[PDB]
Amino acid sequence: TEVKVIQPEKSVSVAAGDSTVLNCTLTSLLPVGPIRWYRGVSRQLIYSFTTEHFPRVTNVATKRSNLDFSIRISNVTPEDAGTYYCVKFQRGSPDTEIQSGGGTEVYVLA
Amino acid sequence: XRYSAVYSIHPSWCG
Repeated sequence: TEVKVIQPEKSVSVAAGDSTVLNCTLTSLLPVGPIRWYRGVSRQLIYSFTTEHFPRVTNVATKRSNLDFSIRISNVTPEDAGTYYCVKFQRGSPDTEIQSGGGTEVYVLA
Repeated sequence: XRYSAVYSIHPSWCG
C-alpha cells in the first residue's frame, strides 16, 4: 500500500514555442520527502517540490490538487525533447528515492 | 527559467 507516483502520459507532442504540461500525481504525501523531476535516468534535475505547504490562506487546496506535482515547460525548445521522470524521495540525511513515475517523453515539433 | 509548477500549494523551485 506504498505511495505510487502516477505519470499518466507516456508521451507528449509539442510545437516549438508552445507550452506543455508534464503530469504527475501521487497517491499520498507520506512519507515526508520531496518530489523532483529529472530528464533522463544520465539524469538532470529540473524541478523540485517540498511536501510542505504555503499557509492555506494565501491560496485563492483540494484532495487532488494537494497531490498534483505537474510541471509546465514554457516556450519549448528542441533541447527540451527527452524523457522526464517524476520521482518521490524520503527525507533523510541523505534523501533516498523511493518511487519513480513511468516517464513521459516530450516530442518537440519544428 | 521556463519551468514552473501547475499548482502553488507546495513550495517548489526549478532545479
